[PDB]
Amino acid sequence: FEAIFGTFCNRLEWVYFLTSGLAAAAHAIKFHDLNKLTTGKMLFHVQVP
Amino acid sequence: MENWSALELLPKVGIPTDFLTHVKTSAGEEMFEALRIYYGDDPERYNIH
Amino acid sequence: MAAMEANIFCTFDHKLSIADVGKLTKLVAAVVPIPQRLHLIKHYQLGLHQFVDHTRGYVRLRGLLRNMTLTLMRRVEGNQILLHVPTHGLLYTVLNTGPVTWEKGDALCVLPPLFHGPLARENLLTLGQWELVLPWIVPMPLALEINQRLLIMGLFSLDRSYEEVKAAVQQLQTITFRDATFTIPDPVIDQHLLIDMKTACLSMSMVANLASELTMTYVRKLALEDSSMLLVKCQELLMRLRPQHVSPDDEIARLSALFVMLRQLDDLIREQVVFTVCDVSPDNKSATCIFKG
Amino acid sequence: AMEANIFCTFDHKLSIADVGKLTKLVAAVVPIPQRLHLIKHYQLGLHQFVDHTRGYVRLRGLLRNMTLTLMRRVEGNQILLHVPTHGLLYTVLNTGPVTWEKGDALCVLPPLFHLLTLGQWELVLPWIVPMPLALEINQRLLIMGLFSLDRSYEEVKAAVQQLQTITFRDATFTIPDPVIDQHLLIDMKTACLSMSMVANLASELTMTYVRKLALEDSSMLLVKCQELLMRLDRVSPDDEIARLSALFVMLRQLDDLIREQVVFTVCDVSPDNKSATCIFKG
Amino acid sequence: MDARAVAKRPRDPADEDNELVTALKAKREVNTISVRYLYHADHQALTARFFVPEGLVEFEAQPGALLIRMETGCDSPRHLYISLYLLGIRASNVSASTRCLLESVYTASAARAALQWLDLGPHLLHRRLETLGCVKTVSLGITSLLTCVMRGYLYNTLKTEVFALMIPKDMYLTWEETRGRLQYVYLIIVYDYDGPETRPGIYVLTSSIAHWQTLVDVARGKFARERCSFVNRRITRPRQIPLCTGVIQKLGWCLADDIHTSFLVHKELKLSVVRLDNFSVELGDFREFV
Repeated sequence: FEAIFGTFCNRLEWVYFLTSGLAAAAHAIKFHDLNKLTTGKMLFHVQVP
Repeated sequence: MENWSALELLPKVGIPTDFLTHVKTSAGEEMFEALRIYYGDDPERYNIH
Repeated sequence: MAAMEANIFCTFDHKLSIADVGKLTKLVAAVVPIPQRLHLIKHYQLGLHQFVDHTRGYVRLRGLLRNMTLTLMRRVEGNQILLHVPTHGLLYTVLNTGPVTWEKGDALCVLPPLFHGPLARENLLTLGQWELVLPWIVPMPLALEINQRLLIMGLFSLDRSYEEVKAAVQQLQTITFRDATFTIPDPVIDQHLLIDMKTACLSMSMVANLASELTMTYVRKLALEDSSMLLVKCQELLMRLRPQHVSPDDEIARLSALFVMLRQLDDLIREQVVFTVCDVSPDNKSATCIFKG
Repeated sequence: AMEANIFCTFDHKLSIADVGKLTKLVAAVVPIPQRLHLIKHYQLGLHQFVDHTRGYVRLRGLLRNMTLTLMRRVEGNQILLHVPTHGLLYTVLNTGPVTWEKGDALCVLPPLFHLLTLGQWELVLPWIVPMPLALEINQRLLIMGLFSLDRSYEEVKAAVQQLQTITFRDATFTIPDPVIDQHLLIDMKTACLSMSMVANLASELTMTYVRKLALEDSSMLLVKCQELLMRLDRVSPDDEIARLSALFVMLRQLDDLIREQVVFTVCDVSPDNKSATCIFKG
Repeated sequence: MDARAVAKRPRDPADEDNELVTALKAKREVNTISVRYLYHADHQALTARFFVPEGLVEFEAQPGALLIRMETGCDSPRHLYISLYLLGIRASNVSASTRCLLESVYTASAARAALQWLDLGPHLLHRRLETLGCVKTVSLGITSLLTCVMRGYLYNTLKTEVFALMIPKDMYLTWEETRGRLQYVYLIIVYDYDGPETRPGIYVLTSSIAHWQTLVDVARGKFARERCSFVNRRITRPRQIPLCTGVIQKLGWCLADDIHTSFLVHKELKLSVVRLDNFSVELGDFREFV
């Protein structure tokens, strides 16, 4: 005999970005024109207490 | 330098022009203040940043 | 690994203004040197700014520029540069940046830039102590003249003063190729120039030896009978002052080795054809080209 | 899916026998002065280039930079030229005077020995020839140009008689003489004058420059070189600048003869030896 | 002419029907030949058939070897097809044990006839030989049949086996331990200008340098003994005119992550070889350097 007792693949742990809890630190938004933006700036304005 | 990524990309009004000579000679001695003479299908309009 | 990919995406890691991208979209279909050939390279390797040593040795930079990869620029969008790698013999256009005029039917060569100063006002992407300096694309007569003049300066700088070599520097640096002036930025004596001088002097002695009788005295024979403007222009650059034996089966091998030696001499200044323009644009800014890389 | 086909029109009435003559020249090479789209026959080949007082070398210098097209099809009032690209493979006719084999490297040459003819036009096509015969022709023609001034003697006529013929496999072929009426053409005069000038400057300046370099001699090679030059041999510096620039300009006026770029390499020839298959190379 | 034709997607050159299929279906016949997928249609390996005698087909049943042709001055064979392994006898770089081994395998008439033809004229090898490329198939009758590859890759038909070029270990030559990402491979033939031992040095260089001036500049500095031997034979024997102290030519390029070692087996006579798996052939002519 040269008995083969079965062939075995490898199913991965299917990781998605939102099922992983690290995306709790992330605000994830799609943007279909992202290579057309250059610098995403925000502004602020605080009057002092 | 003027924003030449806008004038050949927007809807423009039509105008029956009144040229003094052929236009390549009129660009030769600065009847226009600024200038731009592209020749082929230039990709300056094919990008927006 | 994967093979040489057709696309190299250059990503600017800095923040950018609007006017710098306005200059960047003007520089499509231009040439760049790339040393890495990855898929998603940064902007540090892009251009020749990684090679500016504190000597800026022009023969050293000239030897280093041919070792890099010439690549074309396409698709200037927001923080993406699609670098199209070249292939053997296809047809796609270019865009020059130097003020060197072009004509039709001639070849082209890659070269480090000339008269490098802000009086020329290169508007070449000033950000973060990094200026994207581009290699000049020059035709073959200007490239041959600058290589032969650099080799003349290298060979001439032996056993002479520190004032007569300066008198030769102030005389030789002016080039007037096609009604335009170009000086030589900071030419220094170097070891690469020294070994090229060594090979040149060895080849000069080999043509001095392998020349036969008639192959040397032909101009002296011609000066007795014919008289032209070329002969009076060259004979007063030579010295001032009936074949005895002749054997054509010897002269055939003499010239067979002589062409090999003259090839070995002239290959040191006629570097490599990298572009052969078929036709140009009339404003002399772009040109349709053959044999990228 | 049409390819790059330059439309070459004609400007003359042709008979049916004229087209029957021209349709035998399908897979042949044609030099074209500019990669155009629509062209007449006056810019088709070499008869536009042929000068009475200029010769072989000046034709060859205007032959290094020509788009070597083919003739894919001929039809009513037009020809379909086919520009080749480097990488593909094409059929080339054996229109040269010398046959080929399997594996040779082929290049271009002007037709030394002598088709459509008109009143002012004669259609002429360049020779396609393997590389060793090309180098043999170059070294024959330069030496035969070097025997121009001393032509009057009785031995050198037999010497140029020996030099006039070449030998390939079953090709006992001979060339025309570059000198006509005992005075050289200005083309070959420049070609020989460049060689004599580079030899006469190499035998003059190399000794001074190698003895200048001998103090910085850091190899076991330059000393044997200067010993060789010393065994052979038994002013203001602007003259030296002028002499070195003269040396390099007479080298620059010579590169049409020092080499030849390989254009075609055969892959298999046709039986009865009239055409072959060649990968084009730059 | 109109906007639809330039606005259409490009026609799939494979998924459109073949010329035989569009000839058949327009007239609706049938033939015993299965047609609908032609072989070799998606090929770029530019092949060329070659006829060889039995004496030069040893070490060639295993695919991948340089089919370098030669010419003899005698008119009946105008060319012949030497293998690179058969050139090892005239190679001075081949060690004596390896030379004594590979002389014990080419003991037919054609191999030693070529060996006598190589060292007979007044020329060197660079104007005697001519490079073609790599062999991938063999018919193996008595008069065999070889299909070289001038330009392209080295693959079996239906693309299922990337063939590999082997070179013997005594001709392999690399010059830096830090091998580049992409590297090219050139064919160096140097000459030691000894009187009796004018048998050349054969080398297959694998370097990252693609330029020609910076390759011959670092090639002068690695054969300076043979360069000085050229000048030495030039000075001790004058009025003899030698030329082409070394010659190089571009053979191709590999990927540098699969250049490995192996051993050829031919009638149980093993031989350690340097193996180049994803080889490409892009020929260049025999250039020289002094």
